[PDB]
Amino acid sequence: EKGDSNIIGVWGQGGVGKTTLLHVFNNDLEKKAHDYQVVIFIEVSNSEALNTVEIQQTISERLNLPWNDAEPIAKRARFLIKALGRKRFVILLDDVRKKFCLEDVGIPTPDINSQSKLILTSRYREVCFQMNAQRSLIEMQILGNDASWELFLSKLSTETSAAVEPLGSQSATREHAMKIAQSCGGLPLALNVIGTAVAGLEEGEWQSAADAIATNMDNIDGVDEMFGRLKYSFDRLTPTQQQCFLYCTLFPEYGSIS
Amino acid sequence: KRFVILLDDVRKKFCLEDVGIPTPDINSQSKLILTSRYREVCFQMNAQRSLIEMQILGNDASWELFLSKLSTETSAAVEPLGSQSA
Amino acid sequence: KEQLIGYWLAEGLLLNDSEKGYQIIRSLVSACLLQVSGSMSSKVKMHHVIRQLGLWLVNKSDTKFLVQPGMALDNAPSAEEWNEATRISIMSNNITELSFSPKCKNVTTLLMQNNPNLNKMSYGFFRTMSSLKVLDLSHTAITSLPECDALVALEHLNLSHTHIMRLPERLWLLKELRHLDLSVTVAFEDTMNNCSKLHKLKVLNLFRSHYGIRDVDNLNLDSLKELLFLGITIYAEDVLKKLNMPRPLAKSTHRLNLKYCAEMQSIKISDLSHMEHLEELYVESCYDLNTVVADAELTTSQLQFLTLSVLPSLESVLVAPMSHNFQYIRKLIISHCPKLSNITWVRRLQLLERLVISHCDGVLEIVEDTGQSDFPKLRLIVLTGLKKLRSICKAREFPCLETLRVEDCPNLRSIPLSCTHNYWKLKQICGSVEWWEKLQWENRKEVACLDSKYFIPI
Ligand SMILES: Nc1ncnc2c1ncn2[C@@H]1O[C@H](COP(=O)(O)OP(=O)(O)OP(=O)(O)O)[C@@H](O)[C@H]1O
Repeated sequence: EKGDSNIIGVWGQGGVGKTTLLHVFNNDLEKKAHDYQVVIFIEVSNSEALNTVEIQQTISERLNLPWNDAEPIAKRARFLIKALGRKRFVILLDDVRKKFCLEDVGIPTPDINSQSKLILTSRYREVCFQMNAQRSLIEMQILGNDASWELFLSKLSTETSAAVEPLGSQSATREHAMKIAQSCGGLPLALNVIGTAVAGLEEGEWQSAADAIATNMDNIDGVDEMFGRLKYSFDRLTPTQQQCFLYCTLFPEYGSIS
Repeated sequence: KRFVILLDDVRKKFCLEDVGIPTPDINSQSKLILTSRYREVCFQMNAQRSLIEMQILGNDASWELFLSKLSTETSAAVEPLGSQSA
Repeated sequence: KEQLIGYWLAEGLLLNDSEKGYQIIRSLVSACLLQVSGSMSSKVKMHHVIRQLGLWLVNKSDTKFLVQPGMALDNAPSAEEWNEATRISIMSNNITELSFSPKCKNVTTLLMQNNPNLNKMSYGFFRTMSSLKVLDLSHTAITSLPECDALVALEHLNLSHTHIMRLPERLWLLKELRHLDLSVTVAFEDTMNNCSKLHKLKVLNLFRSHYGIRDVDNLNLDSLKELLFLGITIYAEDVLKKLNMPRPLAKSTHRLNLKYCAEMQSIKISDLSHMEHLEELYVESCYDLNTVVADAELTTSQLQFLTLSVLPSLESVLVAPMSHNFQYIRKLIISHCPKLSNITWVRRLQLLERLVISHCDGVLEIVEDTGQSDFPKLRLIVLTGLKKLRSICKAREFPCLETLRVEDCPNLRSIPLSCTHNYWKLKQICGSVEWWEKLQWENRKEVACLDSKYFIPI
């Protein structure tokens, strides 16, 4: 609302509430009163090759335009630039991974003379900077301890939740659960996967699960998809950068490196 | 609409929105019932606190079902009570 | 679960982690291939159809098994069948003697537990067992184990409940052994100073053994730095005092046993405070005992299994009221302790499930004269032969109580059972009809319902 710069970038680690933030913001735009005529949600993350046809189809569908198949891509881009130039649009680009020209796909770059705002999300500060968003950049902070604990409970069955929730009386089950939850570091994706894996845990196996999770998460079910989910941040780097990155795992846990 | 969708024998987690089924919420009156062989699949579908274990049949029900799979020629030599035969 | 994860760890299916075994068991539970079943969650059972499916898969698979457990076999299958399979299981059988020497190079797993008539086997039995990793001969009537110097891959051995006399000198030549359980051995005589010849033993167990570390002279386990689990049967004070020295071996006492102890008039958990892995505590025939001290010092160990046996001179056990080390106790058993007249501290055991008491002819009550019942997790209480036991305890809520058995307790006039509680988990009640009639009840509905639905007369 108050921002003088109309291109807003939101960045955070892999799997830390971003797309969810866009979903909640989009659903919350419904309640408030605003002068923005059209709200468009675009997922450019579907490719690193800039699948332009899909984005143009989404924009045309959300603008009530008649979609054509044989139309050349550049002509449709020009037509959409002209069309979106006559409306106040809020376009939520989701999970951009490489710089791409907004005009080439068909999205006009908003300026101070126009009332449109373009919100885009990315894992990389560099991508947000390349899109002229440098002075409206938001770092997605991870969840706090209380929010982490509240989320962790919601992924447990009532049978297991009954042995963890109670307060007043202190039992090792709650401490072990907290030790498991605090190992996730408030990352919502990690919290979801870990809680789902240990949803059906009994009272006996809290000790062993807490002992193992603190050291190796490899054996926990569903973690493979989690790592495949974020792996891409690693593969984007040149092998020198990748080798330097694994070097940082040498140092002790939860410390600090000069 | 208020829909009751009976997903049958799910074997892997799948996004309900991707196929086209909206995930029901407390603000909505729709109920989605799904079955699976695996506790993990049921937990992954945000069903952790409405989970039912399909118990096997009891002895009496087992015996009643077993008789229904026999011909009258054979059922006549098994059904009778009072007198005991091997 | 523990036996299965141990077998898997020895077999190499687990990467030196019992937690991965627990995770595999849990994954099998989630897929309904297995089922949890037992008084605790520690035990699992296999559905019959799923068992047949496993056998069908084995028959369709290349690695043939020879699985004939509990089939009432009086004669072991001929060595012809053994010669090709990879895992053999003839446990829980009734075989007497084993004569042939099979030529099985490929065998990796072998079980002979729960055979009461097995006492004699052919010598040179294990010459062909070059690929063996797991072997079990527990709950059998054998006396010695033949020459085993050819076990170049043995990792797990357990002779629990066996009348084993002496270990063979060939055992010390096996450097691949990791697990060695020798519990409930009422015929053991060999010296354990020879166990130092091993290098990579991870588990040792002499729990409730007829012979063990009687004095500090036999205490030579400090050589085995690869040990993480030790089971020790103690016969003298000096063993405990030498164990009361700071080193990882001392802290590795998960289960501790006392048998025929001399100069053990007293014992303190403060002396056991060095032990942070202590769970099981068993005392038997240690008459020299007078009193037991349970200090308020909350040692990091969480005691859950305690059992007392044959302690005529033991008078009382002091327990801290405000907080005690027994708050984690799961089961208590007291047997043959005539001079016990103070057990009231049991009322502070919130986590208590199972009780068996026999012939403790000095006890007045289990509990004599938080906002919750003292035994809400209670499941089982057993009394037998208590001449002076006036009652069990005051009326308390036992929502999960399942079984009760009392026989020959003339002084036991009343039991804490009442109709004010909810009853849907009770399954059976045992005892003598005469003592059943001799009991005094606060409501007659406690008589009719229990006597017609869950009473099993003797
Ligand atoms: N506040 C929250 N409460 C509960 N779950 C959350 C919250 N924020 C995010 N999540 C969970 O995070 C998971 C990953 O979605 P999210 O939108 O956070 O991803 P992301 O950080 O944008 O990932 P990517 O960069 O891979 O697209 C979802 O399953 C969602 O349930």
